Amino acid sequence: VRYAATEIAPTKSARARGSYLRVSFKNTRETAQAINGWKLQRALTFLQNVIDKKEAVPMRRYAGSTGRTAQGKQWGVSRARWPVKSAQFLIGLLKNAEANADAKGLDTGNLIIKHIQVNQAPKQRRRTYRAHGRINPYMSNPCHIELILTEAEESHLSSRQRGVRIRRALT
Amino acid sequence: VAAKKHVPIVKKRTKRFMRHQSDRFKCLDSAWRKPKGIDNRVRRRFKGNLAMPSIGYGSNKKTKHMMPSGHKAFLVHNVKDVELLLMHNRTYAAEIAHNVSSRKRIDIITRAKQLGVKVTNAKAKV
Amino acid sequence: SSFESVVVIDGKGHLLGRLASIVAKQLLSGQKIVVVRCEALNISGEFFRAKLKYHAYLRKMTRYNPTRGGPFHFRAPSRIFYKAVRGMIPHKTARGAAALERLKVFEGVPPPYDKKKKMVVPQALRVLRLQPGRKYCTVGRLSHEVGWKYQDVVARLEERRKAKGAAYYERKKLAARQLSEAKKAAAAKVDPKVSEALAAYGY
Amino acid sequence: KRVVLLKCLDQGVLLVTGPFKINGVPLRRVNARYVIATSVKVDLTGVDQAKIDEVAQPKYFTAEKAKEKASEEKPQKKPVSSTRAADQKAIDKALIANIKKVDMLASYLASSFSLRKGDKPHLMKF
Amino acid sequence: PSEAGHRLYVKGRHLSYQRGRRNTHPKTSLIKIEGVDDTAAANFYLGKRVAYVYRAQKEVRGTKIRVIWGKITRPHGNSGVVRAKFTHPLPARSFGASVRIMLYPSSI
RNA sequence: AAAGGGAAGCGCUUGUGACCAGACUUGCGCCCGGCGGAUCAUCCGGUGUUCUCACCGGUGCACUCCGCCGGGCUCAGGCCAG
RNA sequence: CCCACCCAUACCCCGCCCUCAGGGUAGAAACGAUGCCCUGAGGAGUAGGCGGCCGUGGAGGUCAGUGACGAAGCCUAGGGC
RNA sequence: AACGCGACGAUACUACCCGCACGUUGUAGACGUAUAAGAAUAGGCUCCGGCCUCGUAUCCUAGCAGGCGAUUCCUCCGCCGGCCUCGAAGUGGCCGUCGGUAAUUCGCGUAUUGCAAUUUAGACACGCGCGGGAUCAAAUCCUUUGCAGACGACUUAGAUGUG
Repeated sequence: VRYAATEIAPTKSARARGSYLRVSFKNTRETAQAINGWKLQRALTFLQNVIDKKEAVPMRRYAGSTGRTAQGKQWGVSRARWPVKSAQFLIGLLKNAEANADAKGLDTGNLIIKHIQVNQAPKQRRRTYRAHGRINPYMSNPCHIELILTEAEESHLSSRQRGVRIRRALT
Repeated sequence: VAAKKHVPIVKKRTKRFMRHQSDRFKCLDSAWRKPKGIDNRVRRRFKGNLAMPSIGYGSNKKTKHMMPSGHKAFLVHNVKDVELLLMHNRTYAAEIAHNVSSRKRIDIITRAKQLGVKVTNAKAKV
Repeated sequence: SSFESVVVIDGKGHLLGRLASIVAKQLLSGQKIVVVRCEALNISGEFFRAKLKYHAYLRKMTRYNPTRGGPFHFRAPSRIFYKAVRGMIPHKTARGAAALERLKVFEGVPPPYDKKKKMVVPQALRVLRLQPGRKYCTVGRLSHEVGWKYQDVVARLEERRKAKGAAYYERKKLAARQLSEAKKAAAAKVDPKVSEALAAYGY
Repeated sequence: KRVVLLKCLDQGVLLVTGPFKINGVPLRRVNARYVIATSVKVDLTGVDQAKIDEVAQPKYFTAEKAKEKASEEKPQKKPVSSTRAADQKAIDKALIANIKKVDMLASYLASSFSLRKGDKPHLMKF
Repeated sequence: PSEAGHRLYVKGRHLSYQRGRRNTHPKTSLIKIEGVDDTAAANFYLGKRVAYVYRAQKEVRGTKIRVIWGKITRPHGNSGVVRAKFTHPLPARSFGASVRIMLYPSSI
């Protein structure tokens, strides 16, 4: 399997992956953008607070006609939510990555989430019944999640220009 | 070797002719198409619009099909093909075909260095 | 044609349209222009004609929402001059904005422009353009009648500035006199060959 | 800088000197299109026209150019040859001898030209 | 020490390109030279070299300063505005920028 | 990586930043010196031809030819320019 | 009324491209003669008419054609015509 | 004015201030980027003699991009300290110290950047550095309040107390 971040070597980094997970792609993307670039323990604590309704994930792109809250001031926005399902899935993946890092022997407390990417999985094709004998799609939009934790860490001058450099060097 | 003496190679136009609305639709290729509508502004030649190719853009017959080095490309597939440029190392440059294997490429490059004829992309597959 | 770092123009005795055209040409050419004392600026014609023009300008406003898009009526003389300048400049272009940022207009002469040399524009002076007998009005008077509140404050600030300028005037007169007797006393000790050569050359 | 013309060479080239003890300009070549001719004419009774002909002779300034550049490549001042030094002295001895007769001409030729505000070169007389 | 300047050029301002009311030809530029007001005054500066000097971001060959060169071709109008032809047309951001008109090639 | 004060996209022309394709690395011709060889020209016999021209073997023996190595000289060589 | 100035694809000169026209080229040391050399004029275009080339699938001949030391395909702010 | 402005309080740090040390740091664009009366124009200015189309003027302007040493001069400029002074968007006057200074003359150097190639030279702001001087703070989430409220937002209270 190939990750999107092929530049990161696996010698001193940990990775976790999850495919065809029945969790909302938009909410998972917002949660990943919330926890991107963070320390692992801080990210785990923040996701537990998102479950416990204490810290909110700001709604940045997928945020049309959403609610406003006082907890978005920690991000500098007004719209923020609590995707607890995406939070649970991401704690599962982050604990898997922490376990893989302990298996590799890396220092757990010095790991940051260098890479995290959420992509659109193949959709679940349910149907719903409407008025006038019509049937519309009632599809689910799953996502593929991957994440990587890393340890925190005068030529061709002219003759005249040569002359002026020599003269100001002398004087 | 060096190319023979020639007139200065002049290009009347260096920008490619784009199809109208090819920048606005991805179903339209950038290859040139003549607008045939009766009220199309490009066809009616309003100012500020796309120009059309015409015979006034044609380059000089003395510099026709010539690279800026002064050579004309000759596509080559084998040693017997590069031997055909024994007389034209001052005006013709061999261009190796894309599907020629590496050993044959090395043999053609060696023979072309012997003949003194320029190979355009001799740094390939090295 | 002389290039300066910045040109300060006293607004007194100038004509609005001609001065605005001249300074707009200078700004678009690249000359930095500061105009002071816009309260003493002049507009030709009788004063009720300018009152007609400004009240007709007051009639215009966006009907559905006067807080956006409408003609915003700046009552200050300097802002009226700025509107006249801006109407002669492509202000919706980047070049027009970059020219308009080179202009400053004020009421009275605020410091430190009070201690800087002020130019006058002969092509826009009333005494050099208007025929005698023709009426004229004051932009400051028009502004005061249409709602500019700061006529008297500018008046008393200009009064105190004129008092300080008068004090600087007797200092400058004293310096001019003592320079005159300095030159007269030094004239005895000038080498005669130096005197004759300088007189021959023109000083 | 302000120099004195010795003689006019071929193809727009002029041969000038400072003199070297007045402003620091040695025997040098300039171009006639890159100079402004003034109304001051230094009198040349006493200068040696044989050495003027020798310095006006071609290959005088460029015979050892390659050797000097190869020798030059802590910075050090390039050595001026004894021929150039003796020729400069032989030209300029009579030059300062004639210049010091005219008052403050040495200060003029030591002073460098500069433009002030209000100096209009289409109205300035040189 | 010396308290003098070192300017051996004459200043100018770059106005615009050769243009009509709508169409604009950047192949020829319009300049005011400092202190010229007449066609006779501008006739001196015909054929003089002209240099426009600007600054860049990168360091190439020991300089962050680039120069575009040209020459004065012909007078324009009656107010001493001159036409200049360069090796590369001037940037349109340089409307109002200062330019250096040389005293060479001289016919004095 | 970049732009955004009620559209973007497009043509000409510069400029800015990033990234690249060519060309050049010396050749040609003499004058010397040092090498290494006799594929020099004539004559003879045979062979094939365009029926007067070439090849092969005897053929050179060093002021003749063919390559190499050091210099020197002449010429032509990329871009921007005066 | 007078003077000067600004500019269109309009006119003059020059280069280039195409079309058309008018010419030359074998006891051939002689040519993609279906070629080359010289000169002049013109260049918008719907319905419409005509000519030359580019590309796609397959067949005969040929290139003693290319190819697992990589064919076809696809990606490419990388280039040349 | 959510891209107008002012005053005040507290300001932890990699924050603040001072010195120099420079920017492959940025600027609608330095090259002497010099120059303050007010007022009238069928009237003004003054030294009180007279003067006024004219700024075509005044200041400054010479030296390795401006050196070194004398002769000579007490002229000009700049940094600091003191006393005053400057509120229209605040800065100048005097004194004192120090440093530089062709107004006159002379002596040694200038070359070689090769016959032009911006003359890389200034200001503001920004950043990385040292060596020092000064200071140990707030806001938000959370709980609570109902003078408020769709949610945000607003009025409150949470650190020893009249909680």
